[PDB]
Amino acid sequence: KAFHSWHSAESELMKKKAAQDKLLRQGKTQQDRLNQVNAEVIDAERKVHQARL
Amino acid sequence: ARPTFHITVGDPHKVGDLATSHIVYSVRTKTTSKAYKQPEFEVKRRYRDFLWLYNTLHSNNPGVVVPPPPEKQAVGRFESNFVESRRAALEKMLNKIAAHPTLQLDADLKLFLESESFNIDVKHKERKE
Repeated sequence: KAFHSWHSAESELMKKKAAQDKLLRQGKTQQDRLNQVNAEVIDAERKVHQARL
Repeated sequence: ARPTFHITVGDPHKVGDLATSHIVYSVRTKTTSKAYKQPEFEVKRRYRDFLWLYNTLHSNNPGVVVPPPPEKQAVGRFESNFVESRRAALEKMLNKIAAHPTLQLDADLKLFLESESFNIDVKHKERKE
């Protein structure tokens, strides 16, 4: 499970990140959702890191 | 640089009658300021953008001043003079703010003066939204 959780932190992380990218490469980008999504991305990366560590 | 920001507000693309119509000015920033990207940019702002903007300056600067706006039509008509007042009002507002390093630092304002698309789309873009 710890592993599991960990990856879960990642898989999600990736999603938020991906979303960011999408807004970004919508081209126009709501910088609003970009920021929100990004905030979550960095946390998620951390989550990945932590659960893993 | 901060006071050494050079501003001409010209080009009174005064959108013709509507009884509320809004003059769009070149805002040429010729700026040696390193608080302004472009050594020259011209944007073509309309009254509404500025007022907001002015408010933005108000908003980003928590007590940290925001002098008077572009001129009010609250007594103004749409007179060349009035619009001039607006032009001036901005010029002034802008002038000062530029010679205040902080209000001159509003990023919206950099983008605003240094990009024509109005305050608005700049303002989304800046909070990454």
